[PDB]
Order: sequence, then C-alpha cells, then structure tokens
Amino acid sequence: YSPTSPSYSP
Amino acid sequence: EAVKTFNSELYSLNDYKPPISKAKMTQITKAAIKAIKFYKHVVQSVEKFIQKCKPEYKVPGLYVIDSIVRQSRHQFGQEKDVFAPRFSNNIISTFQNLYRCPGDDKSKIVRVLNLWQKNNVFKSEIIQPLLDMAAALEHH
Repeated sequence: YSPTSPSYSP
Repeated sequence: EAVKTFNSELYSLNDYKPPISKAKMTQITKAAIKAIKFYKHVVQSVEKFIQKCKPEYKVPGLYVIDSIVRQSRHQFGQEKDVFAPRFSNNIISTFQNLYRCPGDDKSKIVRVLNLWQKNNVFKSEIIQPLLDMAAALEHH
C-alpha cells in the first residue's frame, strides 16, 4: 500500500 | 455482520508481515465502504485495532484510515464522506497510539499527514495539531 495510490472507481 | 466481516478483514492483518499488499488494503476498504451504514462501528474497530495492535501494525492501521477516507471521499464526494469527519473525533488519541511504532516508521506517519494536508483530507484545525505532534516527538 501507498498513500498516493489511485482510489478505485467504475 | 457487515461489521463482523470488516472486523475479520481488519484483524487478519495479524497474519501478514508489513508492508501490507494493495489487495488486502482494498479488501479492508471495500468491507468498510460496504459497511457504510455502520460507519461509527467501522471507525470504532479501526481505532480499537490501532490501540491494541503490535508496534509493526501501527502504520498498516493508519493506512487503513487513509485508504477508507480517501476511497470514500472519491466514491461519495469530499462533501459527503462520513469517514474523515467521524475519524476526526478521536484522531488525536489515535495518533498517540500510532506513534508507539518503530522509530523507522514515524517518517511514514508524517508522510501521510503531509499528504492529508495537501489533499485537504482533513481541515487544517485537525491536521496541524497532528503535524505539531510529530515535530514534538523527535525533540524529546
């Protein structure tokens, strides 16, 4: 995990 | 039961040597975001975990908070996210617990705080005290 990783979306 | 599942994903961190995988954090997050009706219990469980866990899991536990709040803000909107406001209530105490971590891991905590400020994840009346708290530790 990285605190800059993209959030998930459709 | 939504809460039981989340609790089960959260506490299964104890099966893993950090760093924790993106997949596991995403699983924990999805369990939280799917348990959004019971967000108060989710926050409570995360804070409890952070209070009790071994030092090596403090950063993982903070990444749970980060992952949930950032996903929620993106999924539901910054305006509408219930996670960051609820995490804000006890956040000072939460960080007191987070900082019982290995010294090598404090830079990771401060990095998240910095990112939270830049991204306006928490309003500055929250973030700055937390930032102040990190500064004060290396001094002592």
